[PDB]
Amino acid sequence: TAGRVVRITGPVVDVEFPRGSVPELFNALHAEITFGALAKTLTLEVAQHLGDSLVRCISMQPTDGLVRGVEVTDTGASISVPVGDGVKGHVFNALGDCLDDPGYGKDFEHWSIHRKPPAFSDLEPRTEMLETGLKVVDLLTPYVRGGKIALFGGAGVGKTVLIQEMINRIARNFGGTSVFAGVGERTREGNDLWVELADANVLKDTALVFGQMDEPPGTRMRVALSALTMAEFFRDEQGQDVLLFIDNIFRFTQAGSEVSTLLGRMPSAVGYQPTLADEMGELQERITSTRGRSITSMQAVYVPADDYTDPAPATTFAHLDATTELSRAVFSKGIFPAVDPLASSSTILDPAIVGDEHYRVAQEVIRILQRYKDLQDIIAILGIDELSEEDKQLVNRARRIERFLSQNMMAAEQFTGQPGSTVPLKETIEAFDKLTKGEFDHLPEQAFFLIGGLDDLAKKAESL
Amino acid sequence: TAGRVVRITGPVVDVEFPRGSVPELFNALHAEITFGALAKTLTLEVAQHLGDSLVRCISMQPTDGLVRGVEVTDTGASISVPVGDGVKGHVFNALGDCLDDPGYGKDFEHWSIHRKPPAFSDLEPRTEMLETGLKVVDLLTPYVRGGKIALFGGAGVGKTVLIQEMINRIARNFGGTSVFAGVGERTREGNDLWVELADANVLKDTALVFGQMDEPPGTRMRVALSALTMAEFFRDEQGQDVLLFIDNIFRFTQAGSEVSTLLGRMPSAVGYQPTLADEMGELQERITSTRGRSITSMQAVYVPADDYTDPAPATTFAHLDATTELSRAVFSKGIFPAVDPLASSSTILDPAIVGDEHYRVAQEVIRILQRYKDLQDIIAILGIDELSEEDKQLVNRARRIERFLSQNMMAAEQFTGQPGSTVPLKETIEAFDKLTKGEFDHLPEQAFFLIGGLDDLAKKAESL
Amino acid sequence: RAQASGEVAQTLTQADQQLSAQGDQVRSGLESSVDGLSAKLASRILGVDV
Amino acid sequence: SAADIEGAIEDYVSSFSADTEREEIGTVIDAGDGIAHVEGLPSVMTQELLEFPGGVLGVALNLDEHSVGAVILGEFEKIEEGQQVKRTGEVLSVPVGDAFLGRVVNPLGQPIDGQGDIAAETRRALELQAPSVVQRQSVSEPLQTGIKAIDAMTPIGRGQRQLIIGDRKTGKTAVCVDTILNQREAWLTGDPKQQVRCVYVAIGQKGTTIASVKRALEEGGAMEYTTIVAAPASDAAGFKWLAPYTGSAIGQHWMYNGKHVLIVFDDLSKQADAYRAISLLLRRPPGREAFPGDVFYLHSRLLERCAKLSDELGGGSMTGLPIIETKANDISAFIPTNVISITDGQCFLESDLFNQGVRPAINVGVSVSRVGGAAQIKAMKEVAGSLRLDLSQ
Amino acid sequence: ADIEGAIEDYVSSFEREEIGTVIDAGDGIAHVEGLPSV
Amino acid sequence: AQGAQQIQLMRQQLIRQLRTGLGAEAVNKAAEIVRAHVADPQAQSATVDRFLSELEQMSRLRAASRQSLAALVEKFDSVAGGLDADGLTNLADELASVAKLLLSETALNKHLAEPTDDSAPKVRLLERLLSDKVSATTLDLLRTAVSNRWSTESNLIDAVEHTARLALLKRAEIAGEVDEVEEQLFRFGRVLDAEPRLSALLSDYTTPAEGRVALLDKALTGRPGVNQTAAALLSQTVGLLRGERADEAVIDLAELAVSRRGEVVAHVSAAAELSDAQRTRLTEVLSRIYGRPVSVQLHVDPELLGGLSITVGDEVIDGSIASRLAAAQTGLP
Ligand SMILES: Nc1ncnc2c1ncn2[C@@H]1O[C@H](COP(=O)(O)OP(=O)(O)OP(=O)(O)O)[C@@H](O)[C@H]1O
Ligand SMILES: Nc1ncnc2c1ncn2[C@@H]1O[C@H](COP(=O)(O)OP(=O)(O)OP(=O)(O)O)[C@@H](O)[C@H]1O
Ligand SMILES: [Mg+2]
Ligand SMILES: [Mg+2]
Repeated sequence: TAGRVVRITGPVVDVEFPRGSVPELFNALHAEITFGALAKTLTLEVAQHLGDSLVRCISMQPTDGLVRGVEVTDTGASISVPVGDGVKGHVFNALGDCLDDPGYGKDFEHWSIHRKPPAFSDLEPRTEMLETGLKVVDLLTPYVRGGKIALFGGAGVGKTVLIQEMINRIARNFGGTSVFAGVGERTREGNDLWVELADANVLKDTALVFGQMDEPPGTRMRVALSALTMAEFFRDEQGQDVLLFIDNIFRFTQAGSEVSTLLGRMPSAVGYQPTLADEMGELQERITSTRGRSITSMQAVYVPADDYTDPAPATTFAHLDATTELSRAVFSKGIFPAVDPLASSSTILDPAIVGDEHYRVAQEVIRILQRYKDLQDIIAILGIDELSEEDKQLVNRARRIERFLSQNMMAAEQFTGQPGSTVPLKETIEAFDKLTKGEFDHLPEQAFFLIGGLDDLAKKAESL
Repeated sequence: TAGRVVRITGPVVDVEFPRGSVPELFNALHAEITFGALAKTLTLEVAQHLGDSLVRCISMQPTDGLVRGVEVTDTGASISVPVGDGVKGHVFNALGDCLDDPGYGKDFEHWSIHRKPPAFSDLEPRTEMLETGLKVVDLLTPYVRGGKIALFGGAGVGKTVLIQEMINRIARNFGGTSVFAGVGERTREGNDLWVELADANVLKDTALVFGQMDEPPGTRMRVALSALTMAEFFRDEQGQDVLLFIDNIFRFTQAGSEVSTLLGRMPSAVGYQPTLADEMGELQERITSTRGRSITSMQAVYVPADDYTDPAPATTFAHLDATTELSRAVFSKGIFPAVDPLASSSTILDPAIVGDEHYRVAQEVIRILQRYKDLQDIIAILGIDELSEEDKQLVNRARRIERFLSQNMMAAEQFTGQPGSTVPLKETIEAFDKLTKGEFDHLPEQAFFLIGGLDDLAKKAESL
Repeated sequence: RAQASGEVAQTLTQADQQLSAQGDQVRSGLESSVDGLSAKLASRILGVDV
Repeated sequence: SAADIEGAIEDYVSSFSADTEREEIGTVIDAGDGIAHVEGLPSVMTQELLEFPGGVLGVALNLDEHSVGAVILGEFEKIEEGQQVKRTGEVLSVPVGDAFLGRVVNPLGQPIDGQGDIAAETRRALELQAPSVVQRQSVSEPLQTGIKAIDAMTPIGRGQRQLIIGDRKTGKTAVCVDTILNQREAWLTGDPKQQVRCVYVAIGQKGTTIASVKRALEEGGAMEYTTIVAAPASDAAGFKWLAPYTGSAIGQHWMYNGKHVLIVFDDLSKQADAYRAISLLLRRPPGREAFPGDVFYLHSRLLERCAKLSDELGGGSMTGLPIIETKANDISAFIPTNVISITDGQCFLESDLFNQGVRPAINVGVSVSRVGGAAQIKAMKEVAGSLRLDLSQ
Repeated sequence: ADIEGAIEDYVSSFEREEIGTVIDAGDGIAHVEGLPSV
Repeated sequence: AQGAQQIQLMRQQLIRQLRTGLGAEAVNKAAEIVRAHVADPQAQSATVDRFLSELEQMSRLRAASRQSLAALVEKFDSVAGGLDADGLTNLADELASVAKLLLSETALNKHLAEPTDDSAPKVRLLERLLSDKVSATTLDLLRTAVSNRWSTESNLIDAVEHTARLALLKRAEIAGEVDEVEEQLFRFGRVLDAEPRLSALLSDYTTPAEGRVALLDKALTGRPGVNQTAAALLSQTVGLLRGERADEAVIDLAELAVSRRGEVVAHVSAAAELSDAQRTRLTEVLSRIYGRPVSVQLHVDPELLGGLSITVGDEVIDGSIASRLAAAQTGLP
């Protein structure tokens, strides 16, 4: 008993089976493309049952070369990926086939990439800060150990640079296991990450899964799940502290959109699939961390059209503990790494967790920046000289704070030439407290740009 | 044998033929309307093959009165228009039937309105400047002889008046022939142009093809091709230099949109036909001038709702050697020809073509006007008083430059009664060099309205 | 540069004239074979001697 | 001059053959606007080339139970119902080889410059997979554009994908043609490791503009090593959709033989429009802005094939300079942001800066090159390490 | 004539238990043929 | 250097122009030569025999409808195995009548073709409507057809029409006219392929089918030479076209007639009527290539320039001399 390709439309293939052998949903089917230049075994994932023993499947590899009526065999189980300590130090694709060493994981334990999230009874909120060394993140968007973190960004605002920096800061000294999931990102950045991890000897603790944007929608949908399955194995079957980097999670939903109309679904607002929220919720809730079992997840979320009101970013915002929101407006002002200090937020930025000093300093910084943002309209036309003396002082402090939130990051060395720098949390709090009280109003603002710390501030002030 | 009308949907008619007699695309078919005052032989143009031996066709005369099952006879050839020297001095509709003398041209040579564009090997870029006598055109948007010129503008900004001005400045003394193609402008304007050209004795050198607004969409989308076939014959068979005035190529795109809606093709971004770019390319790559034989073309382009981001203006922008974007903002100020100096551009405004001095003066004028545009919000709120002295001087001479770009067009005499001027290119360059150097910044702003020249500028300065 | 362009134009025109004349010459040579070439092609399409 | 005039005909006649074989032929049942539905062809592959009788080619996009929805690649005026459609037996593919240097070709690879046929070395499928993560190496060899702003603030390296994005008449094609022209000094070296070959893909451009670009390249000597894959605006939506892929295939052939290529796509915005037209004519329901859901894929599938191959694969590279036309200076639109996220940098040419006298008109703040210093020589990196951020500030 | 009456009788014919069958299933929705009294 | 390259390009342009002219002249002369050669009858027969020597060395129903139609034809075999000529004629006529009823009463068909599992209500409806009007065998066939589920309502009409055709086909087979019916159906197939206007007139199912069958009788099936079984088949098909074109319907009916006997029709185009020797050679070689007995339908097409071409299903073997001439002409470098 085997199927037969009836209708092919881009990445969506309809397959007819005998009435008694219709495969279940999310099963993996294998067709064959025999044309020499594109010959391959084509993995289809059953996405719908549409009656008369016809199923509709989303192809993982490109369907170019597929012929109507070609036999389609049923695996009887969903797409499965290798799991274990073996997958560490290796690169896989969405399907679980190894890239840097073909035929490597063919005999490891295999888990289906589809599973229900942990029971609500097993969820425990995380309230432990994760010190990054970045001033803006540590002060206004403090990350959570075991929680979920996001880098929201428009197109080309430095999401990949900042997530590579985050790998450099969190994963180097991490005693656990890392999993990086390239979900429709740029392949060049993936290769740079791979070589960087190999050079720093972090590769042996990291398993990479790539579904880069050259791949069709099916892989861009299932690569996130494939990497998350390794993350879940490490969380559950080994109790290891896990890091789970994903870049870019939006490519997941976007991929579903590309096949959304071919699957027969009426499009929702802004052309997205109606199941946007449900699919993203399943994937995101699989990433949570149960009690006594930690997955520190960090997801780069692309914001289409630089519009934070777009359905995908808006739906993703509810799934995150900390959200570093990168904006093109800040990036245009040279303030690398592009963080909007006002839009970004964190659930542990409460006085009961980060402390009274930290909370006061962060919230005064936010107050100053919001007031400066409101004043920008007045200054651009009426001029600063017509502002209040208090408002003028606040504007100077706000410019200095905006420029001090910039940092010379390790991953950005090839953007600035200068080497990276790390600012301890206490030093960040002290420096921004002083800035907010005006203890550095005498220094030129350019002295605060890309320095990373008070010693660097003094050195650059001397240089000016 | 003949066919039968099977469906009628506005100006679109589906006709069923026997198996072996299905007409080719773009063939002309003749149906009959026999009801009283609407009786007529109805010309259909095959637009699609629907299968089952049906062809879906575009009616050139309104279908009102057509009956299902009426016999349709295919002529075996596409719609053909008369061509020859005898075509000049006479008025034609899209179908080639003369209006000045109804029986005229039936014995001439007939050319299909549909033909392949000139081969790529026959094309070469034109770079000779066509001096018109208008200051803004000769300075900031030099027109190209043998090239493609466009005049964009919303409703009531001066497209047709500038078209008449250019007919008066270019076509009046032109050695070769001229073709004016109405493509959906007023019949009143067509009659006005006919009488003006007869009065100016330019009619004998020009052929007029109209197909105006009241015509159905098929006529309004094939009249451009009919006039263009006439111009192509003059270009190729007679070796003449040809002017080709089109008012309005937007109405060709809009007729295409209406037909596409009726043909059942899914709509594009803003309701336009999905084949918008394809249709416009088919039309406008024929207007190009091959190597040894020039066809100057000047087109009015209606931008709907003053929206220059509309798909039709945006599509046509890529096809034009020189653009003159008339703006509502400039028109409301009374600065005729209402050209927006910053949005308008020409391909031959290159120092290697127009010279160092002309290029330098044009770029200085554009710099001044762009800086004036940048200061626009500040000027709106607080006025020139709050500007810096450099910016204050720049704004003064920017206002004077903008008003000096206005000219008393010879076609405007019918409105303001003032006779029209013509400023030679050297005088325009000198005058604008002096303006940008501030040599006239002591004269009142009013001296520069609609004056057209330096001597006239001095005379009006004396008057004030 | 103008002198170089002028001499290039001169040599281009001279070469054009020479090549046109030489092609007019080789036309007779081509016509000398046209018949045998056509016969061979006809035989090839038929699969047997023409 | 030579006996080749008769020798070539003699060789063709002697070697000519039309041995019969089973053709597996279908019949057109519906045609119009560049789309044709073909009944039959049971064994047609997806994206297969179908031969219509007039020598016209189409690509089998849709494969339904009833018919095959193909996009006519060329003149569709000669396609009519009942017409007889042969399958080519080869997935969508184009000829490739060194013979394409100095030639202007259709997206199908057949020439349109009026010169002779192109002696293609072989045929490359347009949809071959891009180099994987383990097949690339970091972008480290600069590609000198000759423009101070780009080579200083937004350096372009070999293997990089730099987006030139901006409104009408902001200097985009000027930047790309200057980049192509600046490679003549490298071409004259005769060293494949230094030579940079170029492929200028013209999409939806009027023929006279492509002729102007070709004349600019000839007057600069760049047509000795530059190919033009021209899909003029007159050509149907199929060619405007296929031209970037044909250019990418021609470039990839050299890329995989250890040679460095530079690909200009002028404009990818006009490819998106053509793909929208094709998808709507095929009656795929559209997404946002009436574009197909696959419009992102369209570009990624293309741009991601520009890569710096590893030494094990020959060390070749392909640099992409996609060009995007923004409407009303809105870099935040759909297709602009898609390409910005697919590429390794931007050169946002603004009309405001262009008028202010800043030529090439790079908005320093928005523009960026994510390769950065790695795509600069050490002298330039030392002299201009912080130049872009300094100018933004 | 009798066509309408027989059709109505058949329609009316459509305490036994009612069990339907899933014919379509995709994206959280399942179409169930049968179950006339649902 | 640019000028040197320009003159080199001019030289190559002249060389290519000379080659193009020479090749065009040579190909035109070769076309004249081959046209002259093909004119000889013996030469044309030689070309055909050479092509045969070259050869010598070489549905629209989804799963539910497919299975249900297979079961219906199986039961039709089981029931009509013991039928008679008059009984088969009555079965065909009543199946055509109920097909007409279902086509005209769209609501009745829609209710009858309900895919639900409970077949008993549908059988009861079929009884109440039609039991007193028809014979037992046709009623049993229709009851089984309605009992099985169909992917679409139209599939029920398709199946009853298919069984109606099979009734007449078995009638012909019992009478021994299996070859005559096939060939003579092909005769009308070709006749309706010509005079295409007529094919449209028959295809009109909006007008009452009585007029269509009357037209067919007046034009085609009223002549004495028409086989009775094939005339009944043509009348039955024209009375149930339902949008299918008459010419296509008749050729498909002939295809069904040959398929019911295991053979597959091959359409062969030649410049002139092929002789018996090459005809039998062609049949044998085509059977060898397709692994199935074949029936060749010849078509006289002098435009082929003396070659031979074959089409079987979706496959075409093009040996026409005109095709080779076109390939040579378009193959010029
Ligand atoms: N140069 C001018 N001098 C004086 N008045 C002018 C001038 N140009 C335009 N106008 C005024 O604007 C009116 C409209 O001009 P015109 O007929 O050229 O409009 P248009 O831009 O072609 O618009 P439409 O879309 O209605 O065709 C003219 O009748 C006159 O009132
Ligand atoms: N760096 C420069 N210095 C001076 N002039 C320039 C420069 N770059 C471009 N230009 C000129 O500015 C205009 C821009 O033309 P260009 O072909 O570069 O624009 P584009 O982005 O391709 O526009 P289009 O949308 O019309 O295709 C032309 O006049 C060009 O000659
Ligand atoms: Mg007007
Ligand atoms: Mg350009």
